Amino acid sequence: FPASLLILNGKSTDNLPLREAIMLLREEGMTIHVRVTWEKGDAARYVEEARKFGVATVIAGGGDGTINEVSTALIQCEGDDIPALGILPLGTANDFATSVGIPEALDKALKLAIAGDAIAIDMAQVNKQTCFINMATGGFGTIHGLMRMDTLQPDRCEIRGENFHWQGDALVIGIGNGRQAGGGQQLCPNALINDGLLQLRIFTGDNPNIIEGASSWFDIQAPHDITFNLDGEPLSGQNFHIEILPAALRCRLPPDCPLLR
Repeated sequence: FPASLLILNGKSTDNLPLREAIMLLREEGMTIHVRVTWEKGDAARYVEEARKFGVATVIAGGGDGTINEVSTALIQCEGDDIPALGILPLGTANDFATSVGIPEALDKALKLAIAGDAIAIDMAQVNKQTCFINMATGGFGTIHGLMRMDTLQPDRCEIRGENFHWQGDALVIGIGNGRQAGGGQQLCPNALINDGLLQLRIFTGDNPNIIEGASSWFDIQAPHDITFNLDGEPLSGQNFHIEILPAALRCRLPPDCPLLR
């Protein structure tokens, strides 16, 4: 039986079913450590702790943000027995988990997350620092839950990647590892998380209105600040280098997964 440590996002705690689901399995003979996060940096600590135990999987119990905190710490482990990632959709939206088709049924999800066949997948990383496993969307702000932003105005940027170059004013920039952002509409409907490419969609104005591209990297510059929402995390600035970390971690994913080549 493979050991697991589950990292619960502080919000999604209270959930009698999950508690009872963890009991059932623990006595069926599975080790499932649990750890609850209170804030940024907690994820990494409990990942480190998972490594101590030599656990098989670390399971992100959360929405996209918790999945990133766990992933980012995963993909910055030194060494040899890095745990895989497993996912339990416990955010308020779970765009990433829905789109890889993590089971809605709570017990089956655990079952996948603990026993599933792990498969190497890509992470995206911004300015050799912040990471994201799903979607980056960018705007000139300061629309709605459409991307944690409120005033959206078109403004100059220049963007480049392998045999890709573009310059103009733009309203939204979606660079995806996955298909669907917050809410759950396809910004990059053909993304795969194992092709080693980011998908780029530039929304011009307010088909010539959308420019598209696919590259293992994109540089973005703008004279005024761009506001990127990276799987919930905000990042502002005039220079972004977004690069794929190909095959950076192993995820327990269901067999048919829609986002695998």
